[PDB]
Amino acid sequence: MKLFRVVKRGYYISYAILDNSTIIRLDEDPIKALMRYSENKEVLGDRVTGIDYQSLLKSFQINDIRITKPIDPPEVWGSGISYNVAKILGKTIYEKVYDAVRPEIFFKATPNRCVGHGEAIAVRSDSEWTLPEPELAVVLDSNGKILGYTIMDDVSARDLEAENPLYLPQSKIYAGCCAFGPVIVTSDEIKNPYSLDITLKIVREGRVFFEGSVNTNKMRRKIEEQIQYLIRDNPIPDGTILTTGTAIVPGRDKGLKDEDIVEITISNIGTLITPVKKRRK
Amino acid sequence: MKLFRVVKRGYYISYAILDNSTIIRLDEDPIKALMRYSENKEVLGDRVTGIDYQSLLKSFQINDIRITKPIDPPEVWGSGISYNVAKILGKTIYEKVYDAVRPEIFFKATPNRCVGHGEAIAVRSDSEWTLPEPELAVVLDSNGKILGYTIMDDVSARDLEAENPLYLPQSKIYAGCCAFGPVIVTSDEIKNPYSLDITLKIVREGRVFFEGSVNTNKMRRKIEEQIQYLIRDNPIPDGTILTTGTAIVPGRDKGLKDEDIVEITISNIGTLITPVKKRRK
Amino acid sequence: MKLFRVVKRGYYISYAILDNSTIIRLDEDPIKALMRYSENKEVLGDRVTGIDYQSLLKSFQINDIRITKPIDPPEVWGSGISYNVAKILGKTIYEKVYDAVRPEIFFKATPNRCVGHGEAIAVRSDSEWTLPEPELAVVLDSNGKILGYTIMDDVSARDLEAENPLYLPQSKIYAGCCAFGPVIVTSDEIKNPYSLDITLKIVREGRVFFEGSVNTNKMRRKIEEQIQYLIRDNPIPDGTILTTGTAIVPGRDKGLKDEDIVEITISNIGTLITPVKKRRK
Amino acid sequence: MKLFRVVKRGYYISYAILDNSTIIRLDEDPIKALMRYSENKEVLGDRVTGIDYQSLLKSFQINDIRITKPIDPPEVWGSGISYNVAKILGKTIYEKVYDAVRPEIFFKATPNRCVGHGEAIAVRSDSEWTLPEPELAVVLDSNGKILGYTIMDDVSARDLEAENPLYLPQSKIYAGCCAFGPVIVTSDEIKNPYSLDITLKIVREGRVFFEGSVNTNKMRRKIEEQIQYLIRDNPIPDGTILTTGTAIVPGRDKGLKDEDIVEITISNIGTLITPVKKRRK
Ligand SMILES: O=CCCC(=O)C(=O)O
Ligand SMILES: O=CCCC(=O)C(=O)O
Ligand SMILES: O=CCCC(=O)C(=O)O
Ligand SMILES: O=CCCC(=O)C(=O)O
Ligand SMILES: [Mg+2]
Ligand SMILES: [Mg+2]
Ligand SMILES: [Mg+2]
Ligand SMILES: [Mg+2]
Repeated sequence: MKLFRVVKRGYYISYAILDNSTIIRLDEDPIKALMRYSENKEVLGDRVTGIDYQSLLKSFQINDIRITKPIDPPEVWGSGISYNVAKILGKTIYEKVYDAVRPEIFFKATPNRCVGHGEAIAVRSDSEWTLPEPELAVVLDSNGKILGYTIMDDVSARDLEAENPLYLPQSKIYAGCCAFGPVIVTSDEIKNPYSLDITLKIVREGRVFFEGSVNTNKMRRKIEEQIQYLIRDNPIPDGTILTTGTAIVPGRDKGLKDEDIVEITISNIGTLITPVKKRRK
Repeated sequence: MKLFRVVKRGYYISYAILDNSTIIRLDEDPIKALMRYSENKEVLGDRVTGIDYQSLLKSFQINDIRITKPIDPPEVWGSGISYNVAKILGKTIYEKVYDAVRPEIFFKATPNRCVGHGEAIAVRSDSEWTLPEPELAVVLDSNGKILGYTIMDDVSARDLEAENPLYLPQSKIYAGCCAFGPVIVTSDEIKNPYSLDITLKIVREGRVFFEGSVNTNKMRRKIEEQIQYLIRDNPIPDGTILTTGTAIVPGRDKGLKDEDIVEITISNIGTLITPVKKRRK
Repeated sequence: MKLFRVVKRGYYISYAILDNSTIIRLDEDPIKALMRYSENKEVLGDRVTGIDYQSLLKSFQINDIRITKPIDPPEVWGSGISYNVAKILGKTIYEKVYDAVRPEIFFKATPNRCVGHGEAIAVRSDSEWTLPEPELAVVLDSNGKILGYTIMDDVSARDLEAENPLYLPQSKIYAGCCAFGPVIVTSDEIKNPYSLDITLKIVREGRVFFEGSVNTNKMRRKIEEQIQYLIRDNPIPDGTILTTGTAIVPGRDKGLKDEDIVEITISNIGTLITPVKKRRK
Repeated sequence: MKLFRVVKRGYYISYAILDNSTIIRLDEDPIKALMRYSENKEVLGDRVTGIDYQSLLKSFQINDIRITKPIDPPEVWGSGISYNVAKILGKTIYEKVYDAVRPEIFFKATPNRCVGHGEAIAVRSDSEWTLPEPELAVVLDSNGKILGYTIMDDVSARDLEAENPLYLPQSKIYAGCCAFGPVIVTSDEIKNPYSLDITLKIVREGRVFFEGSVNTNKMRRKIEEQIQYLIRDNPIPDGTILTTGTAIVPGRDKGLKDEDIVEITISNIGTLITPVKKRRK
């Protein structure tokens, strides 16, 4: 099942698409729905027609409905390094985390700092080099069970971070610092999570300013281990998103700018598209 | 005005004490109440008797009422360094932040990871050296206006941090990682914020295991500046707590242990007391 | 448009059927929906398939959905005589009301005393002669504007009434004293309200125990006048039902009994069917 | 305990006075509170000072608080005759009810048609002779257990009724047709319900236009019996008011008029005062 959500005259309506192109309008809250599905694959709702999922993907709105975040995730958390700066004993903090038993885990966002397909991501007013970070993300219940997968953009102000790692939070958490969607796919829609293509394109005035790709079979730090360290002594709410870290990193000249289009593709999920918007002083 | 809150048969009731020892039961939500006060000092409620604030402070419960967090703060954020590790060009990341224009700001907690007076703080199952960090904290509205002050304990797993700064989040954010109270005092209850005594005591089986004190006149990074960087491109909800960083740091042999009592005193606020509880595997 | 409602695992879902047999799942509350329609005929929802209105009519349930009252009407009111007992000066109270400027208006039910298609109506434990009263009913807004029409059964303990008119309330108001449905049709679905056939059948063990019919062109007291006296100094909530009085009255030997089936048909609306259930002592 | 309620800036606050003049602010909903009390006399709340019950009684408002209905009763029901018109076989319908096994019971009001101490009762635009009916009233739970007592004014358009008993509903049910308060007293505050004085005064421009009194020891139809017929096959919600019928009836020249003051006194309860307001066309 593939879950999405629209905003229609101030209210949400959630839908699920089945493999056979049939759309179900959801009865339940979508987080609640995902949970039921991971139990017995049962789905409460009515089959609808006249809902053009394919058009929504391309055009974002259609009459009085607009696509958006598939769920409001109570908490978003990130993983780091799963594929002239700070060093401990001539070893770089990043390569140290790469070896150590303990993976990097950071707080990414609250739901109101996230955005969805066809909404704008943001570049901090004071960031000189902000990069999108294309990542596989998992939707979790409170026991760290995987309720499904989605594309996330861990938008990061890389310049503020390289300046000092103690700025990582400021570099990671702010309005529009995070985008995800356009769907959440259920666990069975992905036979093997370590075998999917992730592809970033940046588009400047029609111009392909950056392109790059990589496969999840090149992920060192396994997802279960990331989940284990996330939840250790740390209770998470149902519907939490964990973003598993990126493997595609543009150069220092590829910083984002106002009006750019960021497009991210993951196999079996779809393509997340977000305009970029530079904030002001 | 000094605001506190109790839990009585599954429900909250908020009270305010006025300088003249008269207790008002609150009509409004306490965050909403704080906002009104910072506008015109008006307070909606009834004068109550038979509510023993002084006993509550000492004994935590009394009949069917128990003191707790004075508010549920939608977000808690921390400030760092306002008074053999990682270094950028032979300069330590901490001393670099100390000089730079940009202060350290980190995400501390969500409301359900916080606790109050007479409730237990926690030591991560996998932390070998967790220290309490006694700090002045401010309650904010969405424009970063100061609605009031309180004592906070930024409980931190210092060993996980010194191991690698990329572990700072894991070291800072977990169930019981944060305590505050026992009251929130309104802005006028503190004539000069840079002139107050902060005092930490740790108590092990009746034994004063650690004691230390310092005055806020020794704070380098001013509060307004911390607030400014917090809110920059980063929208905060009403009732957010910013904890302004600690100046009292026990040695490496002073790690917390199960059943310890942590007591923190700040002038004009009161004394926050929390048992400690080591988590398991 | 023709509105109905089902109960599915403890929750309601409202649907509307359009003349062309297409079913819309409702976005809004159905009372709210009716109001919008009487303004501009606009309907907020999604076209559904797999909802078998025609089967629901016949079989009441289907999988996990069951038909019921089309709305919860905040108030139900009745009209009387619009087509050896009590007399004022040798004139019978009923024939007096028939002549007078002022029509009879009585309080009929609250929503929890009403029932719908395929649910049981009730006969008071202490009633010896209870008759169903088949009537055209109107759904009203607070200004007494007609939002639509439906079939109502003003179930009445005629024996308690004929004994004394001061017992009329006891005779009219009790659990299961009132049934309506199976749809509410919008005002435009009925070109002329004074030109419709009403037909009562009572069914005892398969046996047609009573049958009778009449046309609304034989209604003396016009609906607008009934509405006018209802709302005079008497504010009604949105979604109130006014039942306009009956013209079909079985004899004294036709009292209802446990397990009877009451079936009522009105042109363009449909057929309301309710088992009967005698209460106990 | 004696329960009352005020309206303060758009919100309710309920209070209870104990015999010893101490006022408790209520924790619970007041209907819920009454129920608890009838179980074990336990009361959840805080003792308040600065709430001038005695002034509220006299002056209705005080600063930003105003007295009103003590509860919102989901349903109000009335009893009749418990102490040239319509006749069955030369016997008057009223004297027939007086003898019969079955008492009169009628639907009186919904909560939004009721008003309280110091609010205006209404006279129907089209009523020529409306009388107040001073009555003892009981607050009920769903099993018809008596949760307490209060004064009610069954305001009745006697002229519309005497014209035809089928107009009784129109005569009884309309905006402002019903007033009650100023308190609800708990069952133990009244040792013997059949031993209390009820006193009506009507006041026209300072002038005592009517006065009269009677004692409940002159009530024929006992309360339990009224309750029994009320609840028979007729489920009532918690907090229902049953008004037990009046024994004080002014003459045909004593019809109410705009600006009158109606004052009703019942022993151990208090004095209900309501201005009168004639409605228009
Ligand atoms: O700088 C630490 C964050 C690393 C990260 O976000 C990633 O690898 O995706
Ligand atoms: O390690 C960074 C946090 C510093 C801090 O919390 C403080 O100074 O209070
Ligand atoms: O007895 C009065 C009620 C009359 C009535 O309900 C009707 O005519 O439908
Ligand atoms: O006319 C019937 C109502 C009688 C009544 O309300 C009373 O006796 O109080
Ligand atoms: Mg990342
Ligand atoms: Mg700190
Ligand atoms: Mg009828
Ligand atoms: Mg009466």
